[PDB]
Amino acid sequence: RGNNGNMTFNYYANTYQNSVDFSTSGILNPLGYLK
Amino acid sequence: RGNNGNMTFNYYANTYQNSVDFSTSGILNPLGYLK
Amino acid sequence: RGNNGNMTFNYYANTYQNSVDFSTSGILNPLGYLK
Amino acid sequence: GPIPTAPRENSLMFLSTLPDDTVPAYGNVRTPPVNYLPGEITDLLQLARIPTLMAFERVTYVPYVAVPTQFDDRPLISFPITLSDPVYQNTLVGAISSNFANYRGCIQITLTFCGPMMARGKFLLSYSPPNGTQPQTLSEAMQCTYSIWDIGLNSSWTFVVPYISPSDYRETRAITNSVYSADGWFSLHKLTKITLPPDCPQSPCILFFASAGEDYTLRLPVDCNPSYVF
Amino acid sequence: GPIPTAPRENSLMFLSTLPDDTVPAYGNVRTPPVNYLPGEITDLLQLARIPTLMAFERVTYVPYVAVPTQFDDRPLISFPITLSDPVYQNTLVGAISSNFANYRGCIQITLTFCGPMMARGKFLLSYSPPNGTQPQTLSEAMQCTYSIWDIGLNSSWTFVVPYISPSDYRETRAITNSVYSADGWFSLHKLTKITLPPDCPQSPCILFFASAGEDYTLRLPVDCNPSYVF
Amino acid sequence: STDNAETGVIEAGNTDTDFSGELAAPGSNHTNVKFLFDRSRLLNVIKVLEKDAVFPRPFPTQEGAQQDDGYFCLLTPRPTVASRPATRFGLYANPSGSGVLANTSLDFNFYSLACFTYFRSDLEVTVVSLEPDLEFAVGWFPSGSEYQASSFVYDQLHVPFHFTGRTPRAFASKGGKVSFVLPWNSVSSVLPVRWGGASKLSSATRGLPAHADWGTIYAFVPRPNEKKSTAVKHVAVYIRYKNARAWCPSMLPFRSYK
Amino acid sequence: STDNAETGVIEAGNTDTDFSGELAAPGSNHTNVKFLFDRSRLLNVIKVLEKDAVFPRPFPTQEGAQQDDGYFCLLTPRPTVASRPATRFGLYANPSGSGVLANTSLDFNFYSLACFTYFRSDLEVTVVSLEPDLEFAVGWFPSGSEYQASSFVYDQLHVPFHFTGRTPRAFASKGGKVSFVLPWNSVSSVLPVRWGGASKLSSATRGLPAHADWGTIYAFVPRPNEKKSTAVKHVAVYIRYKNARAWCPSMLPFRSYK
Repeated sequence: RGNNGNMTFNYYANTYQNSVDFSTSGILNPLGYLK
Repeated sequence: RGNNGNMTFNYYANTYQNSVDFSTSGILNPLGYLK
Repeated sequence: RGNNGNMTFNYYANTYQNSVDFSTSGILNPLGYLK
Repeated sequence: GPIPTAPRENSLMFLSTLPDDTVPAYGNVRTPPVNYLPGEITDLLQLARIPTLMAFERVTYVPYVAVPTQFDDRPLISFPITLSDPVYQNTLVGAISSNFANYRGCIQITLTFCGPMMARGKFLLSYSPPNGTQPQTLSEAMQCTYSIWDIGLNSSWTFVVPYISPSDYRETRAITNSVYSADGWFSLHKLTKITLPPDCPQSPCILFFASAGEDYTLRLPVDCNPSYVF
Repeated sequence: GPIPTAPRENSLMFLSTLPDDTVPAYGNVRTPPVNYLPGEITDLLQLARIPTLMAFERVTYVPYVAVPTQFDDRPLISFPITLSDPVYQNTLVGAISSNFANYRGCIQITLTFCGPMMARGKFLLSYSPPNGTQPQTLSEAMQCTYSIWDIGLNSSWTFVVPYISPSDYRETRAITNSVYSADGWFSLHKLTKITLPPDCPQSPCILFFASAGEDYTLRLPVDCNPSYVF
Repeated sequence: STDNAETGVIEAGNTDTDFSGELAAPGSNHTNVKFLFDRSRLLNVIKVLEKDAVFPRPFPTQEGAQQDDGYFCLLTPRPTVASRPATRFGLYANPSGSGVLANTSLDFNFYSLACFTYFRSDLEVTVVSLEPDLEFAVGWFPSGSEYQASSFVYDQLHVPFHFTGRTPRAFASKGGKVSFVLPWNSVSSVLPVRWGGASKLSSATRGLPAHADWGTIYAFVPRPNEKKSTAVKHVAVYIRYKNARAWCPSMLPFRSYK
Repeated sequence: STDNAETGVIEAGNTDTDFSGELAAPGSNHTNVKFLFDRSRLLNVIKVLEKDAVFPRPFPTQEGAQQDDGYFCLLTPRPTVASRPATRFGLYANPSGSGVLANTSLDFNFYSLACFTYFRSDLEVTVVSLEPDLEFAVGWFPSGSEYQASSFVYDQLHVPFHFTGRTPRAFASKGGKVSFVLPWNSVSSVLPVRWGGASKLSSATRGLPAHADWGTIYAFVPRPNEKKSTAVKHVAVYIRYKNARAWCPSMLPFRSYK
């Protein structure tokens, strides 16, 4: 997703191409609510 | 179609290679008719 | 394994890319034991 | 054997907007989780659809307009519909739109009366498509698209400027007044004079808000102007 | 026919950290087996988790501290918690940590009493999170996190410094005392004076060890300092 | 339509609510935050090292101190001065008089569209030469470290230490370009566009974050100390956010009315 | 918690053992030995041959002997001197007086993280030029051999023998780079970081291993003997361990206290 045109092939592994968050153990929704 | 020789492989996605018209919600036929 | 990003394709054969030891005929384990 | 290939005329070129990635250098990094931060923004339209205060000249700028007591037939206030016009300059709709080239959809305007609870009156709001000369009287205003708003319990009243254009999409800046940039005028008329009881302040004030519509849309990004730093 | 392709802007570049291999030259070599060597190391944490001796000043350095006989309310000894501090310099935890940039987990400290078997006494160990000024009396020390250790049969006593930080990961060097580098102080208090029978040497000595915890972790390698060769 | 604006929440409408009409079609989605920010742009211009350097001292520096200025560039949209983070952007409107002139930088586009409060994304870097047929290299070290300053003697030829190290160093051929991407490596979870805290517990300067950046970059000529030339050289730095995200709305700059 | 440190074995604990609390999450595994050592670094700088060479003699060499110095580089993290293995690292703090100056080298990072006793790994080599627009080549021969020293006459033009041979020789274009990988070819199963044996059965020097290296490297100009220029040239050597392993713990250097 994003400004990325390729849709078929990825050479390097995901964990080397991107950063990841280590684990721990449609239409736009609105901001601001009234009740 | 057109002056395009490749017939096997396309790298970039269609929506990035070409422009598209957003939706809304053989032998040659003749021009000019008489009735 | 290691600082190696490729995970899909290898061109040369294993015995030419690496050295091998000729045959003869998880969590970290501790070092130093008491009994 | 080596695969024979011939590079194209476009090689070693550096293209800023190219849609592809590059080679990593320091991979295998893992970052802290960010589940705890609420209110993630996914599209800037979420912010474009929030009303904000416009501006006018008091002759040296204020967001409101003071209702006079004199009687005259000219419109109380009238400004053009062009996102590059000063009145929309500081509002979010205009500020965001200045970074793009085209737009669609319906603009929205809102008003609020902040006078004494004891006052009573009526106002007329009209929107005039483009013409040779802009409207200058109530008789002319009545014919265009307009609505009547009366002071009551509730304080605010919303108005929608329809998207009536000779072509899909429209320019967001007016280098020259082609029909594709300017789209008429908006004007407010005081239908009847205000009534107040004795011993009350005169000249109430009215307030304006501007925001994007439901079906608003932008397109085709463009580089921004850095003059603000000076 | 030739496959047409266009090289990117990044070509002929030499990148030291690139995650990939290169072309072989002298392959097909076979090497002796190494099954006979025991104790293969798989991760340097295995070595980081081994206690080692710290250092102090006797005014010119020794690992132990001599318990005096005078009476005063100041802490017997206190040093900051910062891996770049001299006390941790030669210990394995500090030495290895100086080659990285971030760390997590809990540090561990250990002590051992090497005095005569006939002695008796008690000591107080405390850890003070950061403040405007460091603790200077037992009354202040009692409030922070602390524990009581008494001389008995067994000789050693372990203490754990909890990881209490405003953010995940912390810097391993202190260019300036931001809250992300320094993390308070550790101090030792003599609760009661030592009791010895007649005809015994005075001023026993106590010994320190420092090691990594169970959940210790490092990250983001960095280049090392070669000044040791001089 | 009747409504109350004092409630804060106002529901967006369409033309058909009060008149006869219909709603328009969607169109395109060019406003997506991820798609908007993936474009390269200029950040700063720096000189090229020809010997071992001396990193500039902290800001309270008095006169007479010897160091090298304008050789290092920070990687951060926020304002900076003298290769160190700052809070107020600077500008020299009268280039005259004594004193060293302080380098400055800023990300004009990013702060022109900085409508939020917190930000996070990877970052891809590129460098380009501003001199004809130049040979150079580029070095980098992560946030929260420092640059080693010394040299070694090989065959009576001094060689600066920044040649070697386990943190990336890259070389380019004659007239070539250097490109690579970096991860998000700061200790903080997100980068604060605007901040109002203090880092040190006392004597701190409010509103000055400590580690709001990706790292640091510099360029050098691969030759020994014995070949210090006579003319200065410059390079240009390009950055491009990748897979961006935002977290909390804010306001935009103030466009002054003539 | 009560324990006895004299037993040597002490079990690591957590915060919850003696207080209320919990353990932290793993995080990342950047300390892995294999992943740590796969990074290139500078090793040595050598000159470029322009004729047939004479390999330096053994160390007891007296004065007046004719040979070529500083043209060959060993491939080994251990200290070396005059293109031959050594035991103590050297340094010239007073470059003056008669006598030839001895080349020296060392792997600062490797010995800064040399926490073990034995080591084994493949090795990838690269070379780079330190002169503008230079043409050169690189040669290599395995551990436990020697460099042939003679030349042949073709069309009355002398051609050194090191041009040809069944052990790798590589050429690079104008401004290019040379890269390739080598196997572990020494007779010994593992490379000793520190040693305390003797090689010869008598009159040996204790602690000096015989074949703790990968091979030997040199560079030369592909031109006949008739084109010996007037100016010296240099190149730089980069090495990068690959698929490393360690076998027995040890201690780290002594960081002196000012």
